[PDB]
This record gives sequence, structure tokens and C-alpha cells, in this order.
Amino acid sequence: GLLADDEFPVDEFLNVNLASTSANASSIAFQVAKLGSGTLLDLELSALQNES
Amino acid sequence: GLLADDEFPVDEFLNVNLASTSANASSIAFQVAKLGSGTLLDLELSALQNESKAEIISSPRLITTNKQPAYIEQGTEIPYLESSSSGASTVAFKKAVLSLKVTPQITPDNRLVLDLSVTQDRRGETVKTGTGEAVSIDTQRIGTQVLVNNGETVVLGGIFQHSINNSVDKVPLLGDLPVLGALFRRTYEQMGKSELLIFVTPKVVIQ
Amino acid sequence: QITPDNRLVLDLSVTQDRRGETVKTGTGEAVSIDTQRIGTQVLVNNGETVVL
Amino acid sequence: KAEIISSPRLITTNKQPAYIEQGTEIPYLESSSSGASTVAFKKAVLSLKVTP
Repeated sequence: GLLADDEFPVDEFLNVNLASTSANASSIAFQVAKLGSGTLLDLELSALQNES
Repeated sequence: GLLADDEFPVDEFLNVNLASTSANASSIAFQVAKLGSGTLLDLELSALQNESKAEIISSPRLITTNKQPAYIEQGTEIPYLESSSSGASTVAFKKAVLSLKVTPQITPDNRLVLDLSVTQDRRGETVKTGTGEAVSIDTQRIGTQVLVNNGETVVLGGIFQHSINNSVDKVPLLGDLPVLGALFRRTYEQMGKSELLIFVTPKVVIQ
Repeated sequence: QITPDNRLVLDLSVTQDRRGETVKTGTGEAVSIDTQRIGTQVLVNNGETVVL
Repeated sequence: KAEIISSPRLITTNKQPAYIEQGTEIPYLESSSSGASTVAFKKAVLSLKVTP
């Protein structure tokens, strides 16, 4: 109950934040959310490969 | 009950505040909060480690007649604001090119004497000049006279660089304990290395 | 220039430039140019190619 | 702590001047002749200049 503003700290949530930084990168993301025992875990992969 | 504004003093709360200051640093944080007896304790670790490599090669060529000057270029021409003669401005162009400029000479015992200029410049940042701005240039240049056998290579010059940095900030006595000390200190370490080389090789066209 | 033994001496300039970005000059702006240039004197047989 | 090392090299002919450079050229606002401005470039380079 300690912090005042509570919608979701999307940036304070993440442990490892090393996303592929581009405009055409493709991703996919998996989740496990209980909310009864509290546990939540998220995992997203992203990639890109081009040629010219 | 003494202070008026109470949501949480997140900055006055922390005892030791030595977080890894970067944009790609990864962390993890543990907590023990009772709120019945009042006790609260927080501990967060953060880290980062990266690494990089690069390599560039460029090679221009020319053919020419003995004792005759030749050049080949590729780059940009930057318009600069004014050139001054007796009274007014002929605004001119500076070059930022990868260029080769040469005059050769053939000698009797199968050898060449070369008068050499080789450059590789680029367009840099835009600095502030007076109330205005202008564009700066990043350069690499070598100019020489050398004497080289007919069909082999020589290295004209090069530049080598190396650098190492270390830093620590800690708590005066605790940040030195054998295994626990890592809880009381921030550590930073960086290393760089660079190397540049220039080669040349002439050849007489035997028809 | 044509020589006796079926050969040419050429004084050559060949360029290919384009219009580049618009850089900042003083309180104003101007247009920059992207260049490729080669200038030489060569000696070549009558009807064949050489790389300059 | 800190430590930096830099070493340029050259080869040249006896009694003949040679140089090698690496750095930037700063455009400065104006150079003055009899009347007007030829804005010029100052150098900020790591350079070696030698006559043996």
C-alpha cells in the first residue's frame, strides 16, 4: 500500500530490458498471471533481419 | 506525526544509493515489509556489461603516365559562409573526401619514387560560431615521399591507441570487507583500443 | 591525340556529382554537394578498354 | 585511475619533410584581410611533423 499513484509501473516492472530497437522488428510475448497468490511473469522476444 | 506531506519520501528513505547509472542496466530487488511492528528493508542490485568491435577497409586505385600528376576523389563539399577578398564575400567550398593524389617517377633499377597524399575526411558535428553555427570536419591525413620496389607493398604510417579507466565509490570502511563489501560500493571499468594503417603498392604496366 | 603506332593519348576528366543535404551556415543555410571525380592522362590502344 | 597511450609512425626519405595527422577542423567565424572575412579552420589533431 505504500506508493500513492497506482495504475501500473510498466517501466519499474521489468527486470531485463534489452529490446531490439528498430521500426520493423517483430516480437512475441508470453505471460503467466495468477493474481490470487500474486505471482506474475512476462517474457517477450524480438528480432529483425534485412538485406539489400 | 511530525512532517505534513506524507505519501512516501522515496529519496529520503534510502541509506546507500549507488545505482549503476546507464540506460541498459538490469536490476533485481528484494523486500521485507512488516508494517505491524513497522520494520521495512529494501535491497536492489544492478549491473551492466557490453562489448563492441569494428573494422573498415578502403582502397582507391589509379593509372597514369610517368612524371604526371593524377587524383581520384569521393565525398562531399561543404559550403562555408564567406571568403574574404579586398572588400566582400566569395562564399566557398571545403572538401570532406576520401582522396588519393600522386606523382610517380620510374628509376633504372626497377624502383619508383612516389610523391604521395592520401586522406579520408568526413562531416562532423555542427559547432557554434559567433551568433551563428557552422559544420566541422573530422580528418585523417598523410603526406610523404617514398622509394619502393616495383611490385610490392610498404606501410607508409599508422596510429595506435589504447585506454583504460577504473573507478569506485564506496562507504569509507564497509566497502572493503572481503565478501560483504560488494553491498557498499559502485564499481566502473572501461577499456578501448584502436589501430589505423596505410599501405601503398605501385606497378609498371608492361603492355 | 592520335599517334603513329595506332594509339591514343587522352587528357581525361570524368565526374558524377549530385545535390546533397542542406547544412547550416552562420545564421543561414546552404546546399552541399556529393562528388566522385577522376582526372588523368593515359595512353591506350585504338579500340579497346582500360580501367582508369 | 586512468592511462592513455598513443603512437604515430612515418617513413620518409632523408632530408625530406613528412607529417601524419588525425583529428578535427573547427570553423571559426571570420579571418580578416583588407576589408572582409575569409572564415577559416583551426586544427585540433594528434600530429607528428618531422625532418630527419
